[PDB]
Amino acid sequence: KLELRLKSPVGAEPAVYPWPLPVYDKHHDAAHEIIETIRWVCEEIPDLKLAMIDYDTKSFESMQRLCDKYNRAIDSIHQLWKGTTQPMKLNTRPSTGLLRHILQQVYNHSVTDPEKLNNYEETSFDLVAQMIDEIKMTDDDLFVDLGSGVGQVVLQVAAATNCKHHYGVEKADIPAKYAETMDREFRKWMKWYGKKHAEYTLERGDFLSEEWRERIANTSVIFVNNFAFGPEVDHQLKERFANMKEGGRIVSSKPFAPLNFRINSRNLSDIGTIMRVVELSPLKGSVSWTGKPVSYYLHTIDRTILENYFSSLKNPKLREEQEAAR
Ligand SMILES: CC(C)(C)c1ccc(NC(=O)NCCCNC[C@H]2O[C@@H](n3cc(Br)c4c(N)ncnc43)[C@H](O)[C@@H]2O)cc1
Repeated sequence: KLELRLKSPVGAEPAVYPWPLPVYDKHHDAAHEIIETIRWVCEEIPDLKLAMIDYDTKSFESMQRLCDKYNRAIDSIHQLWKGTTQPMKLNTRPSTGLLRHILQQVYNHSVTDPEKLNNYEETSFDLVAQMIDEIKMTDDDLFVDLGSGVGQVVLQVAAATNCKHHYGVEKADIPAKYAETMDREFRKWMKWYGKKHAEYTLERGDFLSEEWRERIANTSVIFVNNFAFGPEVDHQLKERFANMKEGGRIVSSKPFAPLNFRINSRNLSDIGTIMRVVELSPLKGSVSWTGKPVSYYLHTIDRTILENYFSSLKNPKLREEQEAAR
């Protein structure tokens, strides 16, 4: 019963892999997960990087010597920390690079049968990462991913921000089931690397439900991957966003209002009367399954647009101009 073990850099239980090393899917396997874990612990601790592809992933002896050599170096770093050298700060957030590794790792150990999940169908990782940098978030914020799937986006944002809470809501059974495991695997692996995350919850639910009406209303940052949603769903979401508070934000893959919205007597009731909508800077090189470069849209709840329209109706000069155009 042959095995490979990697020690945690902060003394959690070791990662143990059987030999021969499992394959996770067409592009991922345990051997590369091991190599990349070592790579990433080395980025996490430069003394280790100091001490550390001429390796044969199909040879037990070659892979055992890699793991033994990492494990020795870890022991020696733990000794160094007992001395005068300061240990690695705990309670930090993972870098974007490490987080990407962690999420792949969590996925590798959580979604055993990809196929079961495919029948409900991560360049998104980079897009979300850009959004985390642009959309400033604080501990006043509540975050939701509407239609969260197996939960990856919620995990990523929770690892990276100070929002008071992060939620994902998913209706379908397969993805909700896998999210429970993703959650367990995520907490285990974040502990393994010694890294912190903000609070989060993954839930089974319908975000168009009556419970979610009030919850949407109290959320300050919503992400929603709506490009492929149909008009009735989008229409129903527009109605839930109408109760959001001023400064609330929605980031989506298809805008919920025209980018050039001109308020007038016929469109007074439209969601565009209460939000600024902008097309966000796209990430060079990122392209959708449609071939085009990706785009995403930021909506900010701003009721001063509506206020100014009403004020303008009181001004006979402005009222005439408006009336003459339309
Ligand atoms: C814009 C940026 C780039 C920032 C951005 C990038 C990514 C994200 N977020 C994600 O990709 N999340 C995971 C994949 C999308 N989820 C599809 C899931 O929706 C579920 N769903 C549908 C209804 Br309709 C639905 C519902 N009514 N109630 C609950 N779940 C629902 C459906 O069962 C699928 O499992 C958000 C923003």
